[PDB]
Amino acid sequence: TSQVRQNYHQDSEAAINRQINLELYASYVYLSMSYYFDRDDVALKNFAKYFLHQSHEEREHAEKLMKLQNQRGGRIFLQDIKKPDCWESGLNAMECALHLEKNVNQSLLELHKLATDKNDPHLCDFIETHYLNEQVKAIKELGDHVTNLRKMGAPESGLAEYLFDKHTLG
Amino acid sequence: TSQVRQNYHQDSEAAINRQINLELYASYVYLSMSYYFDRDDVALKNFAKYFLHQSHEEREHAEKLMKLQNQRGGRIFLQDIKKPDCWESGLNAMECALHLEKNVNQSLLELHKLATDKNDPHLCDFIETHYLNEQVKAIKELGDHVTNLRKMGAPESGLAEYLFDKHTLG
Amino acid sequence: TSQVRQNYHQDSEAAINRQINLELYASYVYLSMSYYFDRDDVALKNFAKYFLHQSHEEREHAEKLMKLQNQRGGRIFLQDIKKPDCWESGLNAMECALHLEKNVNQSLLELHKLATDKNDPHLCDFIETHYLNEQVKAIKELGDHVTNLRKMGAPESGLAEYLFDKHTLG
Amino acid sequence: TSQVRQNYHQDSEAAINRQINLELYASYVYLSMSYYFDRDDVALKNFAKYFLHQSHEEREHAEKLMKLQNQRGGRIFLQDIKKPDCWESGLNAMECALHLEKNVNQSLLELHKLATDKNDPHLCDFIETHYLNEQVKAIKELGDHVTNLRKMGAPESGLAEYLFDKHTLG
Ligand SMILES: [Cl-]
Ligand SMILES: [Cl-]
Ligand SMILES: [Cl-]
Ligand SMILES: [Cl-]
Ligand SMILES: [Cl-]
Ligand SMILES: [Cl-]
Ligand SMILES: [Fe+3]
Ligand SMILES: [Fe+3]
Ligand SMILES: [Fe+3]
Ligand SMILES: [Fe+3]
Ligand SMILES: [Fe+3]
Ligand SMILES: [Fe+3]
Ligand SMILES: [Fe+3]
Ligand SMILES: [Fe+3]
Ligand SMILES: [Fe+3]
Ligand SMILES: [Fe+3]
Ligand SMILES: [Fe+3]
Ligand SMILES: [Fe+3]
Ligand SMILES: [Fe+3]
Ligand SMILES: [Fe+3]
Ligand SMILES: [Fe+3]
Ligand SMILES: [Fe+3]
Ligand SMILES: [Mg+2]
Ligand SMILES: [Mg+2]
Ligand SMILES: [Mg+2]
Ligand SMILES: [Mg+2]
Ligand SMILES: [Mg+2]
Ligand SMILES: [Mg+2]
Ligand SMILES: [Mg+2]
Ligand SMILES: [Mg+2]
Ligand SMILES: [Mg+2]
Repeated sequence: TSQVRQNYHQDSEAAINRQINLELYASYVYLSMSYYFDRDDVALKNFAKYFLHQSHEEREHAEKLMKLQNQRGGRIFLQDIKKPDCWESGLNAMECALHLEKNVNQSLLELHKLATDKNDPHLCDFIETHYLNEQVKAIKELGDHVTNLRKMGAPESGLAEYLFDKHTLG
Repeated sequence: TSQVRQNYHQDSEAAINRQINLELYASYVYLSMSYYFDRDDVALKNFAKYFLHQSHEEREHAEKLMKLQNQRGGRIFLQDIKKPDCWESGLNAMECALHLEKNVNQSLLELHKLATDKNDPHLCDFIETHYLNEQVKAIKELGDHVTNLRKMGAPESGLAEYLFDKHTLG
Repeated sequence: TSQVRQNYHQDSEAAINRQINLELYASYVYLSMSYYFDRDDVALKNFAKYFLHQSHEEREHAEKLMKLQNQRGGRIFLQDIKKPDCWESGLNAMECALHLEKNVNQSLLELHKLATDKNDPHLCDFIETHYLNEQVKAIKELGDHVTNLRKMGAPESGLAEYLFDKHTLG
Repeated sequence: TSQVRQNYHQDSEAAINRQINLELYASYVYLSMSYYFDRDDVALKNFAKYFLHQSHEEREHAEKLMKLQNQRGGRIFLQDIKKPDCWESGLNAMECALHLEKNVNQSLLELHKLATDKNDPHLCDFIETHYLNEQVKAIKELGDHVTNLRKMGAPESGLAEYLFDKHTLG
């Protein structure tokens, strides 16, 4: 048993390992989306920059969960990072990102339920302090972006996506 | 009844008084450990500095609980600060510190369970915000220190403890 | 056909996609190695920092190949990032890193042979300018590290790994 | 024979003279395009500035080849700079520029093949270091510009070209 382990259920340790994989998966999805906008036949540099920043943020989220695992005396178990499942347009990518962030949020809420069921207040506070509000903010931002693109006439209006790239993501 | 008291159970007030005593006790243990390393026949100045800093931190932890008691309308009840129970070597002191920090953590987790049972979210947040992660970080650090000292050959190798004092605690 | 594509063989495009996966795999291996040294029962913070830096560098190597694919009019095709195959000690991790960097180098040399066979001087120069010397430098550094750890008495001497962490990786 | 000439085939010298003429021709094409956008009946100042910058860059490319000829002991032989062959719109000019840059790239790749066939590694490195990636970058940029203008509704939308002038070329 780890000399540091205290009040850390094996189920919580396993759930943290699963969450690490999901954060890495999200980083990979955003990496894919970024380079789609870097294609010569899409060419929206600010969409590309936005999604690359989001990819790097997800890698940081994964590293912080890996640090947590070690802080609590758990053992990191890594699995394959699946390739992104399925970008068409700026609007479609924003919609896919909104769906991804809501999926990650659901996983974090399930993790919090488990921590609450196992009476682990440190883990509850960790999730609340570093992940829950970040998710709410990401989801709101992506919703705002989807709304604007739709109102502007995307995805049929290439002018809409061009101007959004310059004015909102620039 | 205090004019400020609201949602503060008498059991929580008593448990906060007990936690104040434990924090003061921990300060005293670290004070004892510090001056052991200041002895001419031990002479590890960075072990001494490290434990003195830890003593002062525990006094701050106690003062913040005393402030909380007053903030919530409870009344501070102080008890004797027992002398430290039982330092031999740098490794042994680090091991004793790890055991102490795990004991304090267990007390804080019991305090949190009580606050949760009495539906006191302010007290839950106080413990989570100012105490739980500090404990996890302290325990991880001490575990790291114990591991290094053991791998280096302590406590039989006086060279190990000398070099750890200079490179890790310096 | 991409409007920008010129002198870019389909085989070169496919080989670039394979190299992107390998760079991402190498990033994942180094990420795993980093957090192993962050464990409370290993506790070598500079080994952890060194391998994390190496992980981030490999992600940059992958992103530059993704940019190249788009620059030349190729299409990025991503595959799963396999979990690291198999850390025991600082020496063992350094030895595994040396083997990984030599494997990546071999892949880059095969990529260069293909570019040379397809008369693609831009791709040859890209590989030579951004990848070949970086690989030679990484391999030399890791060889130097392995040599020092072995001469110091690793992996049996925990003192050797402790001092290398402080003096070479610090 | 030049006192400095070494490993410099007469065919390579002649091919360098041809490349000097092409670079000067490209400078002239971009000069023509620039002043078209300066017309009162076109009036896109940033298209004009963009193409003038490109003209000056091509003159620098020619001067560097003239310096190379002298460095290697060859003799510069100049020919007439033909007037630009054939601007209608911002999109059409960008499309013509993309075609020109791909033509120049093809000439550079043929020059590299000759240098490789004559075992002239200095000339190969010169072309790779100062010309090949510059061409790939120019072609990608122009492709990106063409894509954006088309998606925005050019050349029928004068608003598209106006906004591209301000947001992308400004
Ligand atoms: Cl436990
Ligand atoms: Cl504006
Ligand atoms: Cl009350
Ligand atoms: Cl091609
Ligand atoms: Cl030393
Ligand atoms: Cl010669
Ligand atoms: Fe995000
Ligand atoms: Fe995340
Ligand atoms: Fe999607
Ligand atoms: Fe909290
Ligand atoms: Fe402390
Ligand atoms: Fe304390
Ligand atoms: Fe003790
Ligand atoms: Fe809270
Ligand atoms: Fe590296
Ligand atoms: Fe690499
Ligand atoms: Fe290995
Ligand atoms: Fe080269
Ligand atoms: Fe140019
Ligand atoms: Fe040129
Ligand atoms: Fe033309
Ligand atoms: Fe070269
Ligand atoms: Mg699959
Ligand atoms: Mg917060
Ligand atoms: Mg007594
Ligand atoms: Mg906190
Ligand atoms: Mg497998
Ligand atoms: Mg070559
Ligand atoms: Mg170089
Ligand atoms: Mg004529
Ligand atoms: Mg270069």
